[PDB]
Amino acid sequence: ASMRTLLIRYILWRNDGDPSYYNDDFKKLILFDELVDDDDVCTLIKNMRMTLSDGPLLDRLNQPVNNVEDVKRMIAISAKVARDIGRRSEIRWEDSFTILFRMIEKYFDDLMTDLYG
Amino acid sequence: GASMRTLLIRYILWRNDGDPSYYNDDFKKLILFDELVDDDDVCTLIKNMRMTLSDGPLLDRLNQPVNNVEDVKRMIAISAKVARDIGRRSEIRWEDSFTILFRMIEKYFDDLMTDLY
Repeated sequence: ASMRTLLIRYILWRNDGDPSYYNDDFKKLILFDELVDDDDVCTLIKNMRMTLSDGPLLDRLNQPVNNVEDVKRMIAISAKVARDIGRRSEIRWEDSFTILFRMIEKYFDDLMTDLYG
Repeated sequence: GASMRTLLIRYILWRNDGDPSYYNDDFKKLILFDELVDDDDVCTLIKNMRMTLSDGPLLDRLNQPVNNVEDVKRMIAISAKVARDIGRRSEIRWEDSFTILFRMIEKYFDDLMTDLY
């Protein structure tokens, strides 16, 4: 419930890069970036620009999640796509969050352990 | 336009948890909308959410029609007051409330940026 709020704030901050909205709470989440190849991101961005939509990101977030590693990768690709699509992108972020949390809510306990245990 | 979506999410989340490390002066003009909302309409909504153990009544309030910028400011203000008064412990899927809020008020984002700036 802290996780829901934190991940929303984190993905919105990666989107706009406004440093008045930075928070040290994000530092441990930035470390998930190593799980994600920047060519998978570059391809997603190209597909979102070709479809003029979050469509391809929603498809990536609907891919199944089996463990905390898949969760960290799903948060990281959300974050990298949020940064690289640019602050002007009129994305319904609530639609991405709805799917992200449907897939990773089960693992919120396992994720708080990995971060703060 | 993308700015309004981000700002209103950050504002409603901040009213919910009251964490002062997430305060931003950008919220100051949104706090002014509070005068449009009677604290007895809020008290009734909170009571109905606690009696039903659900966001049900908030989702119903956000589904009431929006005809002008005034209705938008009132809808943002009641979201915000409910977020503060329901408490940080409340297991609310905030994305579900944002989905409805933005279905109703996205049309008026341009009129709302004018009013604010």
